[PDB]
Amino acid sequence: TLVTGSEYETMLTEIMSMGYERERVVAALRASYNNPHRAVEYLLTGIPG
Repeated sequence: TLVTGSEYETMLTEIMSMGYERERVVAALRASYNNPHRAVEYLLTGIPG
């Protein structure tokens, strides 16, 4: 499964609604390979390492 670009954008804006700035959410989605659960985990408690 490959999300579409519009699905990516709604995933990004949805996580941004928590209060996170756009660029940080973009980086977290890259770190998590577009898994929103890992991305939010990274935004809450840090990226791996």
